[PDB]
Amino acid sequence: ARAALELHRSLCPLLVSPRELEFLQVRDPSFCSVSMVVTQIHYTARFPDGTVFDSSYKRGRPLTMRIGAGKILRGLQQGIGGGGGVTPMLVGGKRKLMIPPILAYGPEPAGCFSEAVFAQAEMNFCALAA
Amino acid sequence: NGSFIFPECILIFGLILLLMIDSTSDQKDRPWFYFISSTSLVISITALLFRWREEPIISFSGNFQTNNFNEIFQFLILLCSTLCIPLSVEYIECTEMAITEFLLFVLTATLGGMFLCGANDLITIFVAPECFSLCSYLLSGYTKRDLRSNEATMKYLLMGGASSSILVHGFSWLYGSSGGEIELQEIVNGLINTQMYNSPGISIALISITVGLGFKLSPAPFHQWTPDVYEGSPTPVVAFLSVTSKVAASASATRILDIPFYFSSNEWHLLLEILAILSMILGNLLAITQTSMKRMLAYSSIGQIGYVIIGIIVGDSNDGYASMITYMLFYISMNLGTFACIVLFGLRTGTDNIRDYAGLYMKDPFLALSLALCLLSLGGLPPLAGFFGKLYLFWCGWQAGLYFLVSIGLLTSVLSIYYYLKIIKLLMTGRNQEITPYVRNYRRSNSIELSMTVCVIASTIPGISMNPILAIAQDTLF
Amino acid sequence: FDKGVIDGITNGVGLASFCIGEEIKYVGGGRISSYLFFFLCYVSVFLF
Amino acid sequence: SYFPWLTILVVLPIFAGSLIFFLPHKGNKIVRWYTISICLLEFLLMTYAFCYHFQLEDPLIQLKEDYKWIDVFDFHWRLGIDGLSLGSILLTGFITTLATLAAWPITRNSRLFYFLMLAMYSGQIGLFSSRDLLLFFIMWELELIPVYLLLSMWGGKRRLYSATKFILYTAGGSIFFLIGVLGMGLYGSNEPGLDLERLINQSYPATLEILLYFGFLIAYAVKLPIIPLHTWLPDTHGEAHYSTCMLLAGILLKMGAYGLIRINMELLPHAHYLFSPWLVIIGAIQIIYAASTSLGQRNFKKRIAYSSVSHMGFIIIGIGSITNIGLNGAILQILSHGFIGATLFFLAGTASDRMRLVYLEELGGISIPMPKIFTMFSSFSMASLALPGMSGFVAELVVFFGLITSPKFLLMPKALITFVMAIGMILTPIYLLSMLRQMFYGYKLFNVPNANFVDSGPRELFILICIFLPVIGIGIYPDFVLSLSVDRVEALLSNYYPK
Amino acid sequence: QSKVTNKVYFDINIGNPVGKNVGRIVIGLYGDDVPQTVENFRALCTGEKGFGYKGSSFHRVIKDFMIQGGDFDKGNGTGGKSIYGRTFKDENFQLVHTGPGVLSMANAGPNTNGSQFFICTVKTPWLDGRHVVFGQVLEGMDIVRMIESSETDRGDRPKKKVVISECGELPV
Repeated sequence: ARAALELHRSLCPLLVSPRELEFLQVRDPSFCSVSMVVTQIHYTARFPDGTVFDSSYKRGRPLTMRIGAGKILRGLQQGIGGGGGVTPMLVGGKRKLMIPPILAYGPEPAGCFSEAVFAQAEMNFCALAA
Repeated sequence: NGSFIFPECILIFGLILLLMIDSTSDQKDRPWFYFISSTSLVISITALLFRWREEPIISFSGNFQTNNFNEIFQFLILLCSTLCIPLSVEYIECTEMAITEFLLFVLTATLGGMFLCGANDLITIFVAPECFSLCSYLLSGYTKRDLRSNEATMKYLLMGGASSSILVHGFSWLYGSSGGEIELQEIVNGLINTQMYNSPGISIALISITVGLGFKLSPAPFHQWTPDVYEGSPTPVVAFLSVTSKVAASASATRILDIPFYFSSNEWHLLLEILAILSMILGNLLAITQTSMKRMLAYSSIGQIGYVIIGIIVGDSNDGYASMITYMLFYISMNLGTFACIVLFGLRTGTDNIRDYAGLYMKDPFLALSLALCLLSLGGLPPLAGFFGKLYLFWCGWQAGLYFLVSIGLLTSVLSIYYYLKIIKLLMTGRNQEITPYVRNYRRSNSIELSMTVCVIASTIPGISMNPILAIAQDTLF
Repeated sequence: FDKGVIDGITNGVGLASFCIGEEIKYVGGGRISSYLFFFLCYVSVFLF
Repeated sequence: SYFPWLTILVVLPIFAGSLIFFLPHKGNKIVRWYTISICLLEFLLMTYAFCYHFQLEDPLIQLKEDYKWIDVFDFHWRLGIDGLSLGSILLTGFITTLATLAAWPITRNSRLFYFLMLAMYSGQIGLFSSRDLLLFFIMWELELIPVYLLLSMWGGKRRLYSATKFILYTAGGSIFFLIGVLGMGLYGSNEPGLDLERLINQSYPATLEILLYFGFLIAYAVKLPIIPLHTWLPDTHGEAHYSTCMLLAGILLKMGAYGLIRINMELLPHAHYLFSPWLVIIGAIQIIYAASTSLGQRNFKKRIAYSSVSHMGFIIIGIGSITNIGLNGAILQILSHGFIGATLFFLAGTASDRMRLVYLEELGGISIPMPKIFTMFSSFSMASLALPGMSGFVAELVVFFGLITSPKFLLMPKALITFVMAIGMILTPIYLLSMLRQMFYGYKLFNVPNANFVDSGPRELFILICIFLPVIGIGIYPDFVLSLSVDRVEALLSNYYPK
Repeated sequence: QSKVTNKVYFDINIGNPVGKNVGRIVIGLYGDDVPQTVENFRALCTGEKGFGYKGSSFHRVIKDFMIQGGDFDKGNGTGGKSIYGRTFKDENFQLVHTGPGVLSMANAGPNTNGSQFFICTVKTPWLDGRHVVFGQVLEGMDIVRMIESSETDRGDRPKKKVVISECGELPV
């Protein structure tokens, strides 16, 4: 399959700061860091220009993952737990990311009789911890 | 190096002691272990009393579970076993069978059920259903010289092998499609970084899991195995199964269907419904035509009553789980009461079929009254407890939109009133020339009396005292 | 048109159950192979 | 005043009857007196509460109080007497005391029996005094088991089929009632919702008024016999002991009318005002259908049952045809029928059990051996004929006056329905005197042997006289039962909106 | 702010087997500078083959941010359509977000307007440039704020269902 519908806003950010590996951008840091343990975030992922293909809000409880052991996109694990040259996101923080296609799925898609991600894409995120 | 198994380490200690005493002691055991096992059970209950109002802290390397909601069921299974053992002592006593390994089997099955209540591991939640099923084909057939107790081992082992097979195949499909993941919480991640979630696959690993779940708690389309086994096995193990199997299965189902299946709601909410709408129908019609007591109980108290429990799992926004906990707490008591009464009368007379309960009100009125009370409660009449159970189950479940499940529930409850009132009518009678020479020779008259009398008033009082129970059951987030 | 019609209806609503119960109660009836067959049919059809 | 009366008046019978259990004293003797004393005490407390602690001049609720019971779905001990309730409460106390007296020579069990009688007593008063909807439902279904036991233990040849049909039918009928409970309980539960007093201001949307109205109306038509839902009555009346049947066909039927008055006409006006004419039509055709099928029966117990069915059309037609008197004449009718039907079933069950013949063809001349039964039977037959003087007349007269002066009708059916209603007066004597003539008149064999044939002793005769005197006292001057000023506010809501 | 062409009225109902009325919203549609989108909205709010808002909900209530609704299909946001097929491109960006109470077609990526609309309970200057503006509430601001202050679960849905009983056009 391929993209479906959604609706939201974005709370327009400042200019992104690439920091030599990815595209970093901060919106609101609040409370406290997180070690290599289970976290619980809320995402809303875009395509490079406009399209939205999934959003944690399109389901119930925002999904829960592991920040610290490689189980997620390297871009995220660099931009949520804190990468080289980037401060980690607080407990109630909120950040915005543009993921280059080397820290992502790379130059091959994920097919299901129709690739659910454009081959060699580079997507966007609006990640808010919880 | 952890006290979150100590509620089960105590049980393991008692298990080892029960196995040792037969190896070492000669003959002083029969009334000794009868209470030594109860010591282990009550000590485990006291240990679980400590962890009330606790944290959702994760297990050993994140394996089974430790939160509030799971702890509720962990205590509830212990409650079932504590009430059930005194029943399944004297019964097997009056069969000249070895008693040590019977209590060992019951203890190990309770241990498996207790571990199952957690098990957010995808492997522990597979071994534990086996730790609860491997110790079930033994008890359900542990009268070897009988004949029916072999049929209710063949058509229980074959079925419980096939079903666990289907379930583990669904588990394998999930492990595959999920990019490789076991931890129950960490599936909706891993099923996303691997983008194969919305694809076919998952749609198969959902049905191949729900079917294996259903078989373990027997809704209608897979109920086939229950009516037979419940008649073929001894009555105490029938009660033990019909309480703790349902409790453990309903404790595992909600967690295995709510944690890793956020997205598929609209495709399993319907599915379970198709079961419930059948479970509360096919489990009642047949219940009318029955003439055996154990088989009629299998139909009514299980074939149906496993309906309205589910009747909120579909309609749940975490505002209903309290009602499931309350209904389970009501059902355990309102079922163990009638099973205790049935065990007592059967032992005292030697028959099971309905047509022999005539006149029992005149010979011994206390037992007839304490059986009529539990039966009417099962019927769900206002002043009793089953009424308030079904009520708060509907009032939260009509408050959630779905309409063509509450109406069917009320209608099948009205239908279920029939056989309850039938056996009740058969109790009250005085036509001396009708009562068979079974109740006619009944020397009317400890353990079974105590269990029956402390289990029957809990089928009348909580239905009116459900305020603190309700206030307690609302703090469940799982 | 009182006993023959509305009494007939209020009994046939309580009599059709007495027939349907025993009717659907006499299918299968043992023969574990039949149990497993009827258990597989529903699993297979549910895959739609 | 704050010393609770209604709480005592509800928890006295069942409590003070729970002492019958755990009392090894005798077989039958002491229990009869220990029960009749409790019944008389309860009735005296009832009349003391009514006389010096009631006003008759204000349409609010009196003696109310409440507590906290389950608190999740807001459901309290809310309880209060009002104008509409008072008459039925007094009638229940009276007729149930007299029924318990009529049950004097029962020695089969005589311990479960009187306790179950007291339980039914407490349940009836609980319903008639309720003020919280869920508690109203609880009191409604609480009595369902005691009546089943009284049926299945004592009474009739084919007790079992009657009892099981009755219990299944009533339990099924109450399902739509519970549906309505769940419907209007969740409608803004923050606003009290389950406080039957604070629901007068509810403004429900369309297409939901109708569903709740029907969910209550189906249950009521189940309890109070309406034509397509009446098949259960002849079996559960022709098979019940006369002691049971007195309170059964004199109180339990009238609950279906009291509830319909209290929760339909007071809470769902624009769901009832657009459905009154069909109620009127159904009652009008019932008045004649019940009699036309009564004339066909052949065992006089079922004939009496159908005669009780017929008079339940006046209540219907009075509930419709929205006036002050049409609603008010219904209450007088339920009282003057709780008297007459109860007494007639007592007389039927007392004549029988002396002759052991149920089919009305073999009943010879019973007037020769026992005169007093014949007299007190012809008198109440006259009462049931709507004959003037007795209270069976003024009720129907006020019902006619309510229909005639109704505002929701313009002269086209206001006359044809009156015609079809007045045919009842031509039809009823044809089937009452047809029984009075076969079973009493004529000279049978020389029934001289004074064995299995003895006129009514002191107890039965006093019961008959003590129920008869109120009939005359009401029919001569019917303002003893028009102490109702709630209708001046009950019919205040409906009276101007559309159509 | 600009000229007004049509006035649309919305009902508001809460309670969660059914919705009791609480008030009434009245909004204006600028059929003078965004005609196709305004016509789409006004046609949906009336009839025209049943693809309307009668019996819709507000499936996302972000306190102090916004309220979104108009998914007459799935109630989850992944549904709803429009008259001109299922979607159509942006129309124009003439009118700008000003203050408490505006209407914006909640898109899913530019050029993908649909049924999902949303009202801004607060000022949103940042949002402009990529969202359409076709309406502001004229009566019922307090009811909009009451809905905005409703209780919300983790999915930012309202815990009490907030449906629209009847919707229509009410001319000047």
